[PDB]
Amino acid sequence: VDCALDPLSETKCTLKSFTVEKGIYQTSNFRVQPTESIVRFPNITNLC
Amino acid sequence: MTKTSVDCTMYICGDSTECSNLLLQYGSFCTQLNRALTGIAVEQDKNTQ
Repeated sequence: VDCALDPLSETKCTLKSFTVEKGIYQTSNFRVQPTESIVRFPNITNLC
Repeated sequence: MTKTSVDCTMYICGDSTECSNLLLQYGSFCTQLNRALTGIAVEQDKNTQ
């Protein structure tokens, strides 16, 4: 059984059993990776 | 009591590639904690019921 094939498929991977009984299971924790990086700065930009 | 569910990977490692691999090495420390918290959460409602 592929871990990431399906929402259903993912549940099995966490459970580690091929047949899954009725219920609610938590597979994985989801966050949203940042699209870009931003720098707010003081441009003086002086040489040393 | 308030069902507290806290993900241990996110708390331990905040969006870091370095942190995840090392955490994997300990072996379900994260995983064991969730069951205790999830068990507590169910009980709080189970208690209510």
